[PDB]
Amino acid sequence: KVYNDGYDDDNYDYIVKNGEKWMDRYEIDSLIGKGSFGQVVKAYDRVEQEWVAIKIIKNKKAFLNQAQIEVRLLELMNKHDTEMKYYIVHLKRHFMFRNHLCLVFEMLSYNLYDLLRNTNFRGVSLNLTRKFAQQMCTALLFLATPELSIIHCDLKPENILLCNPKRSAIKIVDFGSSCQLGQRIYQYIQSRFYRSPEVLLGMPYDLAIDMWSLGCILVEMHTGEPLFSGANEVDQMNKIVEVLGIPPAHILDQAPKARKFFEKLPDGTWNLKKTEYKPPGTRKLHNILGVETGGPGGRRAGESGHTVADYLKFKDLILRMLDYDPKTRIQPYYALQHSFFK
Ligand SMILES: CC(=O)Nc1nc2ccc(Cl)cc2s1
Repeated sequence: KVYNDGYDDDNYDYIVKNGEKWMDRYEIDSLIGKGSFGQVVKAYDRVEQEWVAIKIIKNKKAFLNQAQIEVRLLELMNKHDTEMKYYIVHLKRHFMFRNHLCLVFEMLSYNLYDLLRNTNFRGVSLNLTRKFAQQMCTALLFLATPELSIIHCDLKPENILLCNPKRSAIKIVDFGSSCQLGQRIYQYIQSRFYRSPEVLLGMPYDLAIDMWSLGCILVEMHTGEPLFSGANEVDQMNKIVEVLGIPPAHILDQAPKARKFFEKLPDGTWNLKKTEYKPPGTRKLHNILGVETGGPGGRRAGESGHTVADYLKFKDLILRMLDYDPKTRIQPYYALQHSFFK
């Protein structure tokens, strides 16, 4: 019957009530978020006199331990910011309340998935996509800081939030799936639509998997639709191949899961296994983006900053983000120097 003296539910989530007042400080307004970790609530902090977002972790050793790993990375990041110029969500403090670890974040506005939805999945402009792209690239540069070397490991539109609904400043949230660069412990990582080829191929990975995810995200922000909407891993890889061609032989020769997707011919060349799909490399990004045809579905014809020349810069940057080879794939520092950002 009763769990944690009536405070927790079946899933070990704290049962939130509007109007409750924790620690004579936080006035709970409403539930704004939910996930495997627990819940997120909007609350007014009476001491600092501002709204905050409190992430209430479930009352279970597994989720507690995961969330203390998130706390450690956040404090490590926020210790190399202070001025907050690098677009990571800011952890203010944490405390235990009725056996739930609570992380107090600055309160943010809508996420980029909500934006897509608000466009009816037709996308936002190239100008706004540039602004998100610039900030995300600066965030990834920050994460690559040697003493950090953090992989967010689950970048996707819903994990990118606007600071303010009338402005274009963004913050990355949810470092619960994140770890630093080390020996490979985990293999089933990233969200499928944004999952890198190295990961699909069971290969070793580094910070470059975040850059792959970013390429995918940026095209989606402009088209309204995911670049690669795989219903499973095989379909995911096939959708990547349609656009980018068969992965290079030197990669696939080292891939433990090569044969999940491809097959080695007697001459050492690799083709797709049949299971539907356009031939490899024939769903070109140039055409997906509508470089010469007025953008996605022609919806940006005549709009300023949407000329052929503007689109070719965007296209060229994304292809450098979607490089098959993680060692050749563009890095944050050089991405910021791309002509797309002039
Ligand atoms: C949901 C909303 O309108 N604002 C939000 N703001 C935040 C800030 C931190 C975290 Cl982890 C989640 C959220 S959700």
